[PDB]
Amino acid sequence: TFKVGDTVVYPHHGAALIEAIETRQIKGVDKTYLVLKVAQGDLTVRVPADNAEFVGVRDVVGQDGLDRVFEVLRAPYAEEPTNWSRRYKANLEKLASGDVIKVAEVVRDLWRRERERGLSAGEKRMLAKARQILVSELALAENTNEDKAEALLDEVLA
Amino acid sequence: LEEIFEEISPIEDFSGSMSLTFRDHRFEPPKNSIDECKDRDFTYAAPLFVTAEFTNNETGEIKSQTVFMGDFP
Amino acid sequence: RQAITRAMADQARTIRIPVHMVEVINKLARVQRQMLQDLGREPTPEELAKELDMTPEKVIEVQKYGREPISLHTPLGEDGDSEFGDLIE
Amino acid sequence: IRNVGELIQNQVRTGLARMERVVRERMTTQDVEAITPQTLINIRPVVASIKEFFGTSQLSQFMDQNNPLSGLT
Repeated sequence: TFKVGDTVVYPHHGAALIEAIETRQIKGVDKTYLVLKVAQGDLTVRVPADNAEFVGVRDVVGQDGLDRVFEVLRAPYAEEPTNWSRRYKANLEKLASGDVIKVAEVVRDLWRRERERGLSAGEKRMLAKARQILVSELALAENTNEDKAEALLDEVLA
Repeated sequence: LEEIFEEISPIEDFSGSMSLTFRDHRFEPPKNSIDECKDRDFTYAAPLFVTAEFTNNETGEIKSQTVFMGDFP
Repeated sequence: RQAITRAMADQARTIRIPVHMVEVINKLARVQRQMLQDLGREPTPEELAKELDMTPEKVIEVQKYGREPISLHTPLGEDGDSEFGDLIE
Repeated sequence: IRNVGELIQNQVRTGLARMERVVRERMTTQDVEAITPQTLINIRPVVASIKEFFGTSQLSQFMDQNNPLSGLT
């Protein structure tokens, strides 16, 4: 399932590359740890392969992902509750869910809201974080350059 | 400083889930010389880093990272 | 939380600050702390002005308004009788 | 005698204890899988304690430079 040198998407950190497989022993049990890293925060993540699906790791989605996130990005008739508190409570939950379709919907609706009137400066931090993690997810999926990854999305979100 | 970093043991919450460990401390050369600090109303200090790793037992997930602890005079 | 932070805005400071100015100054303080822990250095006021979408003059005015008075009865040192209030004309 | 190393170590210990209280309060009101070592710890108490030691303290004294003998003394 998991090999060396491959790219894996980790929640709240985006795409990452695996360095090696670690065989550290805990209580006399040889767990199959794997170590991975990103270029954003300069951190190393060690996850055993047995509970990898439980913690929420996920591989690189092929050609079946960009088309579905584009068609849910272009999906009209999206509505939000009138009170901003319910939508505010929903969006970070959708971000923490880690689904690509959910984060694409959140960034599309939020970008539309910022375009129409302009929300605030506080929400700019989370829009920026979501755009960063989404462009990092799509950058290593299509194997494109990061500047090309952020450039290609500029003509499709309108 | 290694004694005082190792004095802070990896702590546990009420469930005993998390732990954070400050393994190694290190220093970088100061960005301002001593005459620069004396002339331009600064404090002669060097940045202090420590390598902190975050380990969760339930997920088996380790987050090793370097955090800047301040300009130590 | 609403009532506690409202009373903190209206009662904690001796020179009273309106609630909108209190939330402005504490938002500026928290984003400045976030930039300090990210960049590892004191952020320049211009970068804070762009990231807060406000003018730099507004930013320095906010930093000016975010102070705390010092008591007139603070002793200078070894002598207890010589007060801070007796050094100012 | 508490030398300079032990005094600054005690001040750093007070700052780190305040940081540990802050991080405990942070982790009691934070969800797992959203915690990063760059985030849950705050270096503000440590730098505040160090700066409050080096100024307005009876031990960190303004050095007198009347002559080399006064400096050594």
